[PDB]
Amino acid sequence: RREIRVLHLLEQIRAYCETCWEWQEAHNPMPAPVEHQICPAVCVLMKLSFDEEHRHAMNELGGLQAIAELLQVDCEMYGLTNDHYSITLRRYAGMALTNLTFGDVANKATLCSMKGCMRALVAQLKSESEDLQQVIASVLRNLSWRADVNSKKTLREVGSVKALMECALEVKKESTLKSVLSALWNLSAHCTENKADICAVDGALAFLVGTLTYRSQTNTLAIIESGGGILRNVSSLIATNEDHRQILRENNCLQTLLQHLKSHSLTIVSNACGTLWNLSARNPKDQEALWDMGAVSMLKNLIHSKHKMIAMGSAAALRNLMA
Amino acid sequence: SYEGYEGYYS
Repeated sequence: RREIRVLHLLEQIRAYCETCWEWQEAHNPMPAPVEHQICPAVCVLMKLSFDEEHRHAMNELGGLQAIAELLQVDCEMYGLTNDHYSITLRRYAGMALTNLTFGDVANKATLCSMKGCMRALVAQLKSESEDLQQVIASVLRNLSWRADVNSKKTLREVGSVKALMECALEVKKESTLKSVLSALWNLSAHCTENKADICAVDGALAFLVGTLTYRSQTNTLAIIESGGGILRNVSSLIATNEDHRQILRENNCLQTLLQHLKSHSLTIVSNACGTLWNLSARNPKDQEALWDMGAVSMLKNLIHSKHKMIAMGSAAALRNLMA
Repeated sequence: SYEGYEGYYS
């Protein structure tokens, strides 16, 4: 039976966590995960989380909570270890949390309500393991997509935004950057504080502008779309900040945004329209540059787009130039 | 002015 199999595995990691918490109570030695064949149990649980029916059995047996607790406790016990076994364990746990959070309202809220785990998740963004960083950003991505108000507050309070922005300036692999930026894309929409935090990170704006012309030799637009989506979101705050505007000017942001108007990707066009909406508002200097770069002609043919953001964004930008 | 996406992948 699926259910007995899932129960077995869940009981295994609960009993291990119980051991770990008992050790923690002590201000009698430290338990070891290898000793309890914990990584294999998580591994199977991870594999099974790709299957809908097994996911369902997990949800009936509080699987999410159990896997989250394990991740939390291993993070608290060993910190930012480079040990292969504990990193593996954390990866598999995170992959399973990702699978169980996707599209699941109740699971997302449950995970965010687990404060200690949320703190552990965020701390893992400073792990030297890019694979682990990728997985954690995947969890944060799901938790931040269409979240309820309390979850949005929690995600902000545990320092997700600054940790993700710093992580983005640092990561070496395109695959890691992709999920880091995806999560930032979601989070940057949530509140104005998140936007300020992104803009506050030294070099963040230059970096974001750089993603607009990212040389994706993996033949995708993922980085352009994500980086530019973050930029669109924080652009509303950039608009009110002369120094930040200047950083954009120094990296030819406006010029590039105009070329994104010609992109075949509706996501890209949509992002650029939103960004131009904000940057073309109440700034003679940038309005003037936009006029001189031929923005009007590029924007007028987008006002009838079927995509609401492109239509409104381009129309609003056009009106900002015409006023 | 909106979010990106969610997913299953690893």
